[PDB]
Amino acid sequence: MNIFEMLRIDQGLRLKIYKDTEGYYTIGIGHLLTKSPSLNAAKSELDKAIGRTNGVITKDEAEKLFNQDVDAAVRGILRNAKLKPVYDSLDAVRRAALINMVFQMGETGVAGFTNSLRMLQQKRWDEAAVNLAKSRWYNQTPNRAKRVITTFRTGTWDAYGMLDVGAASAQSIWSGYLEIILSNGAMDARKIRHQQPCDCGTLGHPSPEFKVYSIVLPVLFELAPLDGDVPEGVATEAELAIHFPECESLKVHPELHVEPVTNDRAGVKGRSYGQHTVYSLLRDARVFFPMEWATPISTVKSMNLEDSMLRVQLKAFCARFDQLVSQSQNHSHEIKLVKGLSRGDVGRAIIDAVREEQNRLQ
Amino acid sequence: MNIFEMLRIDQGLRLKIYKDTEGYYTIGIGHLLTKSPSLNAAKSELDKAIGRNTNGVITKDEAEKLFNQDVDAAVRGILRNAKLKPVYDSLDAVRRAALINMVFQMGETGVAGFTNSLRMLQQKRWDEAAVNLAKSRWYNQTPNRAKRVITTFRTGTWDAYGMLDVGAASAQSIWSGYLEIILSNGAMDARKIRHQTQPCDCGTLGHPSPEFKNVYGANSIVLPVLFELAPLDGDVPEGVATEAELAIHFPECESLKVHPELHVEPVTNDRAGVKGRSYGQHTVYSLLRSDSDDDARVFFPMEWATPISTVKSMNLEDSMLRVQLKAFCARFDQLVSQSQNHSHEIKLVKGLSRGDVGRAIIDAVREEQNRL
Ligand SMILES: Nc1nc(=O)c2ncn([C@@H]3O[C@@H]4COP(=O)(O)O[C@H]5[C@@H](O)[C@H](n6cnc7c(N)ncnc76)O[C@@H]5COP(=O)(O)O[C@@H]3[C@@H]4O)c2[nH]1
Repeated sequence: MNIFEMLRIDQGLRLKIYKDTEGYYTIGIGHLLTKSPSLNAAKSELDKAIGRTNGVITKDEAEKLFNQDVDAAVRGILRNAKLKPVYDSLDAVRRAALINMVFQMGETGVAGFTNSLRMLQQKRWDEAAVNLAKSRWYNQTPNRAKRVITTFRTGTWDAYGMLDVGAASAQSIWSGYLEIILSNGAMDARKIRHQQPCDCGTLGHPSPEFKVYSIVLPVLFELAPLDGDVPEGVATEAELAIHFPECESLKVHPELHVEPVTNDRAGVKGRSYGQHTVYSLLRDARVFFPMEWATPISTVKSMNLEDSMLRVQLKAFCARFDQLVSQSQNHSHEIKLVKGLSRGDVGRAIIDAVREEQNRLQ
Repeated sequence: MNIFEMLRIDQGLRLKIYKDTEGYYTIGIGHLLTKSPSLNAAKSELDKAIGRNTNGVITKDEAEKLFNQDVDAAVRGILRNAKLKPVYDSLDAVRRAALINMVFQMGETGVAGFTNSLRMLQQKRWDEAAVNLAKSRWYNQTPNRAKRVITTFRTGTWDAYGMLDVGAASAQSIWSGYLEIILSNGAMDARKIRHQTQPCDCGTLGHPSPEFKNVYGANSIVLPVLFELAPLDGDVPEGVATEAELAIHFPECESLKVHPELHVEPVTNDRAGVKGRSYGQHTVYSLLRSDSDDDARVFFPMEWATPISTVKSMNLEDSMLRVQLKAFCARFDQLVSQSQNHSHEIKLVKGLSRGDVGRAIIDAVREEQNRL
């Protein structure tokens, strides 16, 4: 990964205007806008900052805004006599770890770590990591401090997972659900149903009678917002924009669904698995596909984890989910995980995801 | 907890006679019966220990009676040992169990080898001793058990034997993702009983209709409680039990019967972009009603807690799975108990093994009859 992923995990990312801890309007990864109590005043600074917003900005814009902050923070480091020698000595990864401290505490704050910085400069990682864990910075935010400290000691991104909650949930959804339905048959073999009776065909080849409504995609889209912002329930067309931001032509078809897979498990006869609602996008001909949200994400959110820990586990969830997908045999391109930093980012990620699945078939 | 749960996690517990690493017949928590290769000799030796006709199958309270007999004998040998008596006497109750844990694993002569580590414990240098113990071969050979025993020495608490544990995530999984969803429709007693091939005015769990009592008995009673079975070793049966296979699924659950034709109505809900996902259609089980010694029965809905089966598929080390599943029951009971309107609608049946669950089910169902 990179320094951007590091701070999104440790600090978080917001693509809507929010009030920070002291109440001042901020965007992206902790980018201060104004000390004015006028929501419009901050928006005016935001509009000129990107040159476009209505208070909402995109992912690659927030990463463009982040790099502007990164260079300015590095600029101040070179202007600070206590932080210049250590930065010059550090390697690429450990430079990001020091930059994280400046983003959290300010250049004046990081300069206070006189003893800890000298141990880093003399490449005494174990010695420095023990001293950093004794500070007030560690006591205030130990989850973030542990990962930044672990980054200094080892120089790797390893802190950012066999017994992780996120990887266990990715293991939970694959073995306890997706593997069951995939064992039944192929995705193109899965029958399409109307809530009417229709011989509506299958996902791979929709029947000519179905073509009332065009192509249908035999791909299960599993949506994973990396901030855990999953909408509850299923959206009606009125609420569709609330559930799925920035999906231009998206529509929801409650009356159509993919047939569920019946299983016997844990003392339950005919447990229903993998019943999907069919959604469409503009291809006025449209593209129908079955998609659903990654349901462990909603449950892990209910555990009330610390915000950075929730982002850490969801990051492990997607990392292992893709790995299990890569090792999948005889089920090539049937499961696609749509990853987004926020719920809105998923909406834009859905559009390209469906386009790339069309191109492989067409 | 206590020393019994500590060793039950670290070593495991068996209620059937088994051969240990060296081939000797054993019961409970590493309790040697005989060095004879004759299974009958071991069964007779077990009978003399318990004062019963066991045939090799033992209960929890019997295995804990045998465990404390090993504990006292192990403490006695320690007090007879000049290298271990000063350190044992200085330690507190919890840290004493940790020292007893090492004796159970490697023997008094083995534990006596830790000359440097034991002296740090005697003069209360916890952090220093925990670092020195982690340098031994005992740590490299058995790292999961050594880590928990070392943490017990360092902190003097049972915290190592079960905040974001894998077991608690699965316990949150079943509560937030299933049980809470089903209960959001209404109370458990309001849930209707359904027949497979017919329409039956069968009533609800809280109020069984007169037609239901016509088919299954005029003294039949139905409990509006969902019994969630939790085997603490992860032994969950595959699939659903048939009438013939009932004994395999539920060992030593006396008079148990299964009614495939009866089921609790499923709850349809909207989740994760799914319209009307079907939830909680349960199989109805019955037991003979000890209330009135008759043929009248007690009907209840029962199923296994399937995250236990899911957690097993992650291929954890035996002791690590026991730690996580114990955390699962701790978080599952905590979530159920703290509910403000669903406290006695869900009852979690905990057992040390699958056989232990079979006897635990009866106690659970009898306990619900008296409450209602
Ligand atoms: N999109 C989707 N469609 C499904 O049909 C489905 N079924 C399961 N899952 C998810 O895969 C994983 C399988 O784990 P498990 O079954 O052990 O725990 C489940 C199980 O203990 C219980 N549960 C939920 N739904 C059912 C059900 N229909 N039958 C029996 N038990 C259920 O509650 C737990 C959490 O369910 P979800 O939190 O919604 O997510 C599960 C889970 O993350 C599904 N995901």
